Amino acid sequence: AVYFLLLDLRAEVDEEIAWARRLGLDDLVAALEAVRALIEGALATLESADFDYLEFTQRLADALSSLVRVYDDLIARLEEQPATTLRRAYRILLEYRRKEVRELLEAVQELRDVLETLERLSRRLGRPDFAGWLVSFVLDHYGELVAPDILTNPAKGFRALAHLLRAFLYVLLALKLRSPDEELREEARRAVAFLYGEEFVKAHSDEELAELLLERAREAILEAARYNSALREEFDAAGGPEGREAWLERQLLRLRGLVERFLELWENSELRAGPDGELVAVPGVKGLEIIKKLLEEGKGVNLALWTLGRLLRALDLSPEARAAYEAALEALRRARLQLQYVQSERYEGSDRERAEAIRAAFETIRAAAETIRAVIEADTSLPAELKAAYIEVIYAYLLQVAREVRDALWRLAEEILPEYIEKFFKGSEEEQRLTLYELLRALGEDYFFLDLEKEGYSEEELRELFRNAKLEVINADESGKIKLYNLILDAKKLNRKVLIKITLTELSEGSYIITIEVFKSPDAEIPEYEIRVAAVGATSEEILKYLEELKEKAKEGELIRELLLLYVDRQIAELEEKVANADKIDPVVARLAIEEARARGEELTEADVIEGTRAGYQAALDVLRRIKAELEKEKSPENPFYQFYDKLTEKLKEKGFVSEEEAFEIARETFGFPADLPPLAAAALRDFASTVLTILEIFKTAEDFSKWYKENKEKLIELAGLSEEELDKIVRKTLTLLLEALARSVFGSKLGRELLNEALGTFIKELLESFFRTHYGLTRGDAVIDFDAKTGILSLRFTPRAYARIRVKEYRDPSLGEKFDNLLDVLSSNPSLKGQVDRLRVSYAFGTPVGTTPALRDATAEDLETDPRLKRHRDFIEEVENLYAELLIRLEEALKDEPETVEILTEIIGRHLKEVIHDPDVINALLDRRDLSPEEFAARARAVLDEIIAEEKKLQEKLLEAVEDNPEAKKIVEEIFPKIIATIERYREWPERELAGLPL
Repeated sequence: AVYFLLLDLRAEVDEEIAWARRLGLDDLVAALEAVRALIEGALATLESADFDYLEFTQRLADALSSLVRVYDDLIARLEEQPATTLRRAYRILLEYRRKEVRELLEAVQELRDVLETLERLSRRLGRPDFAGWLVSFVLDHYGELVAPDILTNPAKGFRALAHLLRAFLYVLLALKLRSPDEELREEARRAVAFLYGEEFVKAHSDEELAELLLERAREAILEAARYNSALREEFDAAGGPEGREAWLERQLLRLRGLVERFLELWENSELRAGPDGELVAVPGVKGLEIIKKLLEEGKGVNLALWTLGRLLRALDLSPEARAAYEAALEALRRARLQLQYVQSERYEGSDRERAEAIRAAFETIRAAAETIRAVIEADTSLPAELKAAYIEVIYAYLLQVAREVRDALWRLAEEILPEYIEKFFKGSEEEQRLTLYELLRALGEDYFFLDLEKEGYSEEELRELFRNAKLEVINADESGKIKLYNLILDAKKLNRKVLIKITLTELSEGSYIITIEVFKSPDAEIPEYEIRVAAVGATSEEILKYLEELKEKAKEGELIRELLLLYVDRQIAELEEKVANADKIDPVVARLAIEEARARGEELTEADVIEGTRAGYQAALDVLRRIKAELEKEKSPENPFYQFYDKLTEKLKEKGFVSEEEAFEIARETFGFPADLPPLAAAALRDFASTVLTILEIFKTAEDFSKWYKENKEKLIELAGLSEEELDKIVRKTLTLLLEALARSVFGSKLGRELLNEALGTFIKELLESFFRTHYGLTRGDAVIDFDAKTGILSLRFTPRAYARIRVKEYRDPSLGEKFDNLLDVLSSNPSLKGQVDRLRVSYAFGTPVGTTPALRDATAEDLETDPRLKRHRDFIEEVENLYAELLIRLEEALKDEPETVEILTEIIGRHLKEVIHDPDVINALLDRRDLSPEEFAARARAVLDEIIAEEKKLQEKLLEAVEDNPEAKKIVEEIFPKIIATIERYREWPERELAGLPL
């Protein structure tokens, strides 16, 4: 985000102020405090009720420019006046920091230029607010792509955003040129004339202009792919000019669809007179419907907040009401940022405080939303339909916030539950109902509460309704291990009943397993609401025994049968719901289908396409119902499903890894389906096979984890630096996630795979973080772990100071490296962690992300011992790093009287290592050689090595000038640096003929 970037800038300014105070420069603390004030002003303008993109970028650019000027003044004061060793070391560090800040400022200025161009273009056309809507739409549809870069490397994110905005504008103009409407063509012609001049537009036809603008869009998309990490990885994953052209065509098609949707949204908005007479645009019914559909899918928060702000600025109200609404919007934005803060890793409080803060933030958001709702309802200047659309948008936003809060509270359920568990086992019937109500409130079933509150039910009415509900307890067995409680909640106005089932499996005294299931109706078998499973106060051994018992019980095929029946019933209900809306076909979707059908050169009416789609849907529904009827049949040796399941189990036992395609082929062969089936039936069969495979893999993973943990508990305790409680807690979290995945697999294979990968990644991440924090004493923020659940990719980062300190400690004692290798081997002994462990091994060995280098994507931990070139590169890096570690230790010994000086030297050398050697360009040049002649590759490698030598010489000159006063430091530098130069030259001067590895 931008909040964390501004926080980091403010922290850097504070450190700068402290260092300035230390050295005695009291004449620049005023300028540094002014810079801090500017940064605080930017932080405040994020959270305001009149947030503007151009103004915010201008403020950020001004703050960065002021910081650069202050760095210039500090450096000038440092050289021009007499100085000592500490001052010159701080001088070099200041130069590095100023370089970084200047690069970030250049990126921000580029983004500001793009926004200014859009602003001027919108202003000339006479239709203001165009830039705001365009930027909000682009942000909504590309935040998930841009935000990670801003988190890691802000300049790349800013440049990618600018290029994507340019591409969006060009595609929009190209589409507007070819519109049949004359006014739209005239407006697009005016825009093109403004962009390129009267002469360029007066000598070209419309189709030529459209093609030129589409080519410009292609160039902008290519630039964005160049400057964006995810897009670059996707671009390199294709390979071949044909694949690249296909990728560009798909990108253009997606962008064209987005631009058509934006045009549909924009063409409905109309001008309404503002308080000062300025013409301001507010969306119609269809625009708000589009925004609500976006909000129901997890997007559209930017567009909704901008819509509310524009409604604020487009209404005439009394001063008190307008002030209240503005304050409500300010509080909404502030509490949103606070919630993102508390859910992050920067929070340092305990679990109870975290849950309390989450609840308080949600309460503030809800109160602000209620105030906005009351302000909207009080005004009577709008028709009923628009008001209803606005209230529905607010409802959707609050529902999304409620879902996030509920997920966080269910994550903290392990700490929330035990008090309510004891009270619920230690109470009477009325006390049981009170405990159930309070437990449901604490876990935040705010989605269901909001669904109740849609009709306007009050809190007191809800409390009375819950107090008058009917509760009955069922004893499954005489031993009383499993207890089932059924609760009925009825709605008088909606004429609906809600069923809640809670199962309490009492493993022992103080250990329980809770499964909370909510049904839309008691007569409906499919749970519309999710099924949640949590473990409270149960040790790892008890959970593992429970999992083994569950697998044994499901071996006979009952639980799997019920799960598959639930999944099939949900699929059938979804298909019926989709079919029932055949008369409500979206005109845009129908137009797209017609265009795609007619693009093949065949003049075919829509009737044939509709008939084909209906036949495909009918075939899919028929085969799904055939499968459902087959499942409901009694168990028999002649049942094909049992034979298919047995064959799949045997294949998993023997091989251990069967792809979804192979399972689908086996299912088709067993059922004998024709090869020329419609795509929908094949897709449904593939989904069924994927779900079965996912459940079988979950069971196999549980068994393997049980075995491996039972064998390596002691080794994990010894190596990870964990006590019994810590490792027990980690394993409890992993096994609870596994149980939740097994229970939620009925929603599809995607969710099950996501949750399984999340569990394994969390386990590995916690183990690694504990190992680093224990054996190196690093601060909690020095070593960070980034994990993506969607792709299952695990990374590693180190701050330059932490990296240099790690290298120094490892040089002082190799036992830390031996311990890390032993821990990685022990983790890799698990069959279910081998791939991630190998990828992490490669990433740690090279220090750069695997995605950035396509050559290392397929490399495993074994490949580092087979390819001579890879081992040569690794040895080069190891030798250089050892040389710098030796230099750092020698300089620390020679300057034992100045801890600050050695600290700053450590920072300098860490930054040098990060910037010069570990940049991905060198690795790409020296490893990636696809479709290049040998002479050009050799010349490029020699150029890179010469650049490295030049940078090393420059650093040598800087350091030698820095410590000219101290003799011992001079001798140490003169002894060490020529060794690095000679090593790099020897690596360069040695011919690469033998390292090529070409067979004779």
